[PDB]
Amino acid sequence: PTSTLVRVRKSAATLGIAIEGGANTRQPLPRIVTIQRGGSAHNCGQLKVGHVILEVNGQTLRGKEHKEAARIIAEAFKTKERDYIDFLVTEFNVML
Amino acid sequence: ERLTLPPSEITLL
Repeated sequence: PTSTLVRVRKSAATLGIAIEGGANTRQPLPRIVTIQRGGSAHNCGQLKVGHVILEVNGQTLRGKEHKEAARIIAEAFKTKERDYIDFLVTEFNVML
Repeated sequence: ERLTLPPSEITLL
């Protein structure tokens, strides 16, 4: 498949990802540059450095500036509504 | 690796 739905359960106190990209850059969708060992993202074993995030809990990140997309992810981790985050990701490069 | 160039932001989450 082009994309894969990855559920990241909040199994640790931290999420542990670093992202680049967004509408205001040459990487239109946010891309994972780092995965910290011990965080919820590394704990799920399904997220990878280079993964491009298309959606967060069904919300598209297309058109969102870097800081808006980062804020969407930060709020998905802090919310008490659910104890996980659903990331729709792709291993393919996304340049437009 | 980074695909964006230095001026472009990185956010730690």
